[PDB]
Amino acid sequence: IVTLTRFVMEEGRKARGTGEMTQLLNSLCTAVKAISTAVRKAGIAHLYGIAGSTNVTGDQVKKLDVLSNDLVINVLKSSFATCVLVSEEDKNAIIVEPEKRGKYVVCFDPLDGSSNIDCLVSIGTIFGIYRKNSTDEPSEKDALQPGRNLVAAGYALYGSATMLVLAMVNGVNCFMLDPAIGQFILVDRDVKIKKKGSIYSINEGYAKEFDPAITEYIQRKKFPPDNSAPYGARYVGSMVADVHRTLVYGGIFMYPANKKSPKGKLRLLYECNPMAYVMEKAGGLATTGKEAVLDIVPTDIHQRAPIILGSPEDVTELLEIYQKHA
Amino acid sequence: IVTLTRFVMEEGRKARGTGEMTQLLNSLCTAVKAISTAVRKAGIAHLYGIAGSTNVTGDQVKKLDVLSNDLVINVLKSSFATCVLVSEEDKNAIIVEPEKRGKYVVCFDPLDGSSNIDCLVSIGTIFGIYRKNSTDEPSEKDALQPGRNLVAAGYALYGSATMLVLAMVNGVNCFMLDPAIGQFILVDRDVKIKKKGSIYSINEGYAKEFDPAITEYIQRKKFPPDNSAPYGARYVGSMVADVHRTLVYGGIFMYPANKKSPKGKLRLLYECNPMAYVMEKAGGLATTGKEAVLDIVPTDIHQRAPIILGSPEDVTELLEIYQKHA
Amino acid sequence: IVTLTRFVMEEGRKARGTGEMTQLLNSLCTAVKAISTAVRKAGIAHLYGIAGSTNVTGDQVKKLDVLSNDLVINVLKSSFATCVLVSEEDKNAIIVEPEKRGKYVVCFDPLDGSSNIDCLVSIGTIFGIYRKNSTDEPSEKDALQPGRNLVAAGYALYGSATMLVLAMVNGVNCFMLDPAIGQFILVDRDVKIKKKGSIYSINEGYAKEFDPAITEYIQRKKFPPDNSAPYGARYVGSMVADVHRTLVYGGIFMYPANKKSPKGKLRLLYECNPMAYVMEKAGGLATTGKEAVLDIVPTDIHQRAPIILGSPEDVTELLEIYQKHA
Amino acid sequence: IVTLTRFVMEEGRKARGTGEMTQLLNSLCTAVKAISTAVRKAGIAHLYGIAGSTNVTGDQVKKLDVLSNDLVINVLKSSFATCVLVSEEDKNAIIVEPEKRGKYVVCFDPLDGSSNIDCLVSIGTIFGIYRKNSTDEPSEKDALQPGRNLVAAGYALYGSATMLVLAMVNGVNCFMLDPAIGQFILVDRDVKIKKKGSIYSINEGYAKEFDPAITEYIQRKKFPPDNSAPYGARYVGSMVADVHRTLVYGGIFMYPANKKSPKGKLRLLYECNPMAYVMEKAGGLATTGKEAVLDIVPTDIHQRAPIILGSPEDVTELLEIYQKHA
Ligand SMILES: O=P(O)(O)OC[C@H]1O[C@](O)(CO)[C@@H](O)[C@@H]1O
Ligand SMILES: O=P(O)(O)OC[C@H]1O[C@](O)(CO)[C@@H](O)[C@@H]1O
Ligand SMILES: O=P(O)(O)OC[C@H]1O[C@](O)(CO)[C@@H](O)[C@@H]1O
Ligand SMILES: O=P(O)(O)OC[C@H]1O[C@](O)(CO)[C@@H](O)[C@@H]1O
Ligand SMILES: [Zn+2]
Ligand SMILES: [Zn+2]
Ligand SMILES: [Zn+2]
Ligand SMILES: [Zn+2]
Ligand SMILES: [Zn+2]
Ligand SMILES: [Zn+2]
Ligand SMILES: [Zn+2]
Ligand SMILES: [Zn+2]
Repeated sequence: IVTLTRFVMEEGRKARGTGEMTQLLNSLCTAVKAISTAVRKAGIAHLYGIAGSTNVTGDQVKKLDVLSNDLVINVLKSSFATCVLVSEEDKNAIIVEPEKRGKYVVCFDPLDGSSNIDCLVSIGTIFGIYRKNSTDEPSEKDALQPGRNLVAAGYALYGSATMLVLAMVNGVNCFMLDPAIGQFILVDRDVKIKKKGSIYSINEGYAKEFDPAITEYIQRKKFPPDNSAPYGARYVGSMVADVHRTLVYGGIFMYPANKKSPKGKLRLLYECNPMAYVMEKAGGLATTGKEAVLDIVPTDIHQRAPIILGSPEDVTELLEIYQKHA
Repeated sequence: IVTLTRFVMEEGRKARGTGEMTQLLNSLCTAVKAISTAVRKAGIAHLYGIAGSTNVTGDQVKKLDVLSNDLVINVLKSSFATCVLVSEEDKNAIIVEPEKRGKYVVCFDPLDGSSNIDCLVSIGTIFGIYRKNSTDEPSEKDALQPGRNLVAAGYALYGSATMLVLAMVNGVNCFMLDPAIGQFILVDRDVKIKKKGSIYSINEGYAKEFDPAITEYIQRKKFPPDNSAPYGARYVGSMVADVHRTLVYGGIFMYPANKKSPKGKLRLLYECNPMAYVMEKAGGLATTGKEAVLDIVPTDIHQRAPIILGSPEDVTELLEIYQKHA
Repeated sequence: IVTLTRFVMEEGRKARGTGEMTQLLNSLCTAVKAISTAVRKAGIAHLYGIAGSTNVTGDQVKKLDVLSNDLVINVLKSSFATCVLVSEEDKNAIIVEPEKRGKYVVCFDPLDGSSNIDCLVSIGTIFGIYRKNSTDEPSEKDALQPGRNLVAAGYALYGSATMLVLAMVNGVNCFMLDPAIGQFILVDRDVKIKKKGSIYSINEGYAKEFDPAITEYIQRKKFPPDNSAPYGARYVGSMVADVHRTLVYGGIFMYPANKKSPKGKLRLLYECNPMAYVMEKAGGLATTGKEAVLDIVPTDIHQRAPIILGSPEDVTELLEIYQKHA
Repeated sequence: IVTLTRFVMEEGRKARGTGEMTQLLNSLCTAVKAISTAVRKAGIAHLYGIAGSTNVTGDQVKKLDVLSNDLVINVLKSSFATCVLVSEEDKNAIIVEPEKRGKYVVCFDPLDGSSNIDCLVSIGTIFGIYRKNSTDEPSEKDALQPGRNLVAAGYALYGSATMLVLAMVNGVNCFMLDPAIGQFILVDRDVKIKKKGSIYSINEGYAKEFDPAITEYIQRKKFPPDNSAPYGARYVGSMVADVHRTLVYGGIFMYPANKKSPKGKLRLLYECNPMAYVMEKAGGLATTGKEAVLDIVPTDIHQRAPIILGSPEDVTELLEIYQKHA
């Protein structure tokens, strides 16, 4: 019934927009349609393997990884709606050549879950969008706002299906890519997380590194003091994959700070913030254990943050723990 | 270059076959092409949710689950190459009406990873093929052979891509579904597992239930006595998804017997055996901790078995443990 | 490189639009993507045959015919950019419910070449767009403008490929539907017809009915007085199919008035006008033999007109004839 | 329900075959799936234009033209079922390297309707299959049998849909390519032509060249002596396109010998014969005006023949004429 496109134009309808969210969100979707198409044949298309570079916070790039990044860069650029761009894959913020400038700052991870791709696990793209608040001719700093300054954010999941999750001030709506007519059709609106979940999602290979709170927490899920059944475990390795399952089934997802990394592994700008925004607009929470992610004022574009997101009841149970040990 | 179809005809070429493996494997592939197509649009196609029944060893069925089962049943039937069929989803072995009979017994899980489908995690189909050894007019018992009596087995993965993994006496070759021309094109031959892995794959939500061996083992991966780095964890929830990653990256996958279930959860006939066969033909191992899976003589079609499969070095490390506690 | 969508937004960029051409043209394209998808499987989709009705100027409807009509009606409606709609398939002009009204009047033949569909010949969709010029609350009459009052017009060809031909004041640009990513990509801009052609395109089954001018003309192509080689003949039966070939190869297309029908067979509003507009914006001509089609002021929405369009040199040769006999 | 593949295996079922028709017909279909995929995006895929060569009886080649030819050559080769191949596009018969030899001689036009492709008119592939009758180690001459020596023949139509028409001793069955699952599904069996048609299909641009019979005939369709309505005309320019329409709607198709070319334009081996075979197995006729096409014993592989095929009532009306003038 309702295409993605219709939905934004209608929303913008009564928000009395000028509509350059619309071009922008429309310029994104095609990329999403392009990334995904390639991914589904990434094997015959000889894309699995590596290009040859280390990402800014130290990851090994793959041909795909560049492909989608360029593409997204290009379509945002030509959308006429963005002035500053931040990407997984570039040292430095991209500024947009004035003829094409717009009021928008789009942070993004073009293809997250790098590990997963050879083993054909689900992969996704992540974005977050802010309004420039500045008189100042546009600069890198226009990206350094807290997550609470988002006007729109979500992600694409190239799983068993392709899906576009979008969060906007009004709430969360999922669309699913129809491969046949290549159009994003709306499958769930306006989504909400369970108050409490049955699943826990973390890499326990760092058991030796976790702090006492995470350690106590994880053990509470395996040995419930109430004697209820213990949460199931699930950890795919693709953040977008897990977030999503957390989102639809409820429960928790944790990429906590370990001993090794003061602030966790996941990038604040284009990974942690978007997912938190969604989570909060779905009615869940997103904490580091100490602060709301959404409130952190970034200083480095490429900066990391520990992240705990999920059904609030669960996210609180932990916070409570962290507080107990504070 | 080489279609799936070419590959089997060529293999059968020098094996001096009559060729009804070929029809049979060809009658499978289309189903695989049909299951997958549907899965990628399972949302617009209103397939997510439930039909209304409990599978034989107690699972909740979904519309999809039936769809693919019928389809596979139908295409095997019409292949002219099979006499007895065993399915996840039927109490009783299917016998084939004589005009359509063949020398083949095909066990199979039409769509495994039931949980995953709503959250768009990877899903797959699993099969194993035996030759009837019997004068006797065909019966259910023709399925009760050990796994070592397999002539062919593998699985389909509807992940970020669609992939057909096939194991035959000669070894393991992966094909990848080209969505465009709808043909299974060959991506890896003839595959082999690492002697040793870096990843561990189990549901630790049953920590309280595991036996001491699994318990000691899991802890060895988190706290290496050698002081090496601890294995990463990964558990998607779809056996085919994990097996595959284990297969391509190496490491271990465990669905061990717990306190609750004497023999684990995974069905011997159409889940455990195929994956073991592949694993062994890839050069890995597949144990219960006490016996080779391949050697177990089944008595109940629908029977379960604990299963530990993977890079041999890892699979042995555990066996050694289990032996220590024997 | 350039999507259809980009192209219109850019054009509208410097035309200083409000942009509701854009939604409108974007709301069209999806239909085009939807009509076409269905057509390519119209056989397995059991769409070939008939629904059960006679179109306003006396044609037999087919399930498809309705399908695409509804769809186009729906997407234009929801575009927010149109007040009055005229369709092959409705007695009466459609007015749009005010909340959804726009400044646009779109005439259209949802699926032309009805005959062709069972035999899998090329089929197409045709449209023309006018601006309402009226204070008056919108009515049927808003459609009765001459063709010269068009702001945009073109057609879709579901041939061996799918193609979107668009004519706008600035000229003619062809896009081709990429089945893979389902996006209209630009293949030719900004198109032009040969001054003179080598092909003639008419139904000679009405030889007995044609007027002396057409009769003399057709014979001149078969027996050139200059002793040059005689034009090749080509007549597919789908106007959009022939127009297009005329457009790319050059030459002439004729659906002249016969003895039987004072004014030919082809509908002025949503067949003759669009094709003339394109033809003129491609630099060709479009005559009845007596008047420019573009200048005819219509009185009946569903009214017909004889039409002769093509490379001008050829279109003139005829006019000259018609004049000689005037 | 029934895939193409099922259908041949079943037919071969009771014909007590060894089954290498089956591989062969299966090795064809994929090509058909490959040719077609490319054609639908021949524009974005930059395939429209020319490679640079003149075909054996004097046609200008295009990149596509080679592409599909190679492909078909390759898949037939690897089918293991063919010893001698004849193609539009090669001076000389192809012999097959013994390891891959089969009992089959396949004549074929890889992509017919060359003209049409830029204007996106329908295009097709044409084939005919004979059994080698020779002790003699295989040579070019194995192709020089009359059309009556065909075991199987038909064509592919990349029209608005993709369609596989197949004629076998038993009759005519049409399958239609499902783009989605990329499988040839059966749409009509076992087809038959009208005893009499309402349409005539010829290039009247050669009016000046036609013989008196064709001339009188064409005029009879425009001026019926019975005073019935005159046949409609239709001529697309792609033989496969017209044949097909003739096949489904009935009527006549003519590529008669003209003054200029003693024997017409269409190649006997891989154009005229297949279409005649189909026509006769559909219950229609296929004449030169003097002889059955099927009975002509060829001497040159690349040789042409005039061809008149269609509903028999119509095809006879003409013969009668030709006889009257004999
Ligand atoms: O394997 P690890 O250490 O758990 O990290 C994987 C994480 O990294 C990412 O691939 C991005 O770095 C996430 O999608 C995923 O959660
Ligand atoms: O959630 P659990 O208890 O780990 O079980 C999930 C397992 O069950 C299956 O869905 C089949 O039962 C496997 O694919 C998967 O490994
Ligand atoms: O078969 P006829 O009489 O030439 O009419 C066919 C014409 O009618 C249409 O199908 C629309 O009526 C045109 O596309 C086509 O040119
Ligand atoms: O344009 P002409 O001279 O009628 O020839 C076109 C004929 O040639 C072919 O393209 C093959 O030569 C046929 O498909 C078609 O009927
Ligand atoms: Zn990334
Ligand atoms: Zn990432
Ligand atoms: Zn199952
Ligand atoms: Zn299962
Ligand atoms: Zn119409
Ligand atoms: Zn029409
Ligand atoms: Zn050809
Ligand atoms: Zn040809």
